[PDB]
Amino acid sequence: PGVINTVTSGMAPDTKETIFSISKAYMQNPNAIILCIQDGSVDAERSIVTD
Amino acid sequence: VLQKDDKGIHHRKLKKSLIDMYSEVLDVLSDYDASYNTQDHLPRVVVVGDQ
Repeated sequence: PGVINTVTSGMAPDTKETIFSISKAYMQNPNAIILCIQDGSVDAERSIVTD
Repeated sequence: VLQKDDKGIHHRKLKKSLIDMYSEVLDVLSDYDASYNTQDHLPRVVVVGDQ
C-alpha cells in the first residue's frame, strides 16, 4: 500500500501508521529489493519514498 | 498640502490611504521586530504549499 504524508478525513486515522508497519517488509529486510516509484510531474524533494 | 493629499486620500481613501500605509506599518514593525510575535495582529495574504 502507498505511503501518505497526511491522513485525510476520507481515510481512517491510522492509515499512514499501518502503511509504515507494512513498509517494514523492506525497511527491515536485507533480502528485499525496492523499486522506488517517484511521480514524474511532482518534484523529487516532495515525495515521501525518499525517507 | 501635497503630502496630505498623496500620503492620505488622493481621491482613493480605501485603496490608497491605508493600503500602502498598511505595508509601511508591516515594514516598520518587521524592521523593529525581526520576530513576528508583534506582527500577529497584522493579517497577511499568505501563500504556502509543497513542490
